[PDB]
Amino acid sequence: NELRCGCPDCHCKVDPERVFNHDGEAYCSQACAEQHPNGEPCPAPDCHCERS
Ligand SMILES: [Zn+2]
Ligand SMILES: [Zn+2]
Ligand SMILES: [Zn+2]
Repeated sequence: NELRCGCPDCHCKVDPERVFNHDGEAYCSQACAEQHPNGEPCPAPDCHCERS
């Protein structure tokens, strides 16, 4: 009943209509969804994820 980012390290604003689905989980952006492949940051407020 709550739509949040899949990244367990980052609390990002997820768009209910533009949500990136991955592994059955919801993501704010492709960045967190793809586990950040080549250093792609997410549109998070202050952001946290810098790993992987
Ligand atoms: Zn995110
Ligand atoms: Zn992330
Ligand atoms: Zn982030």
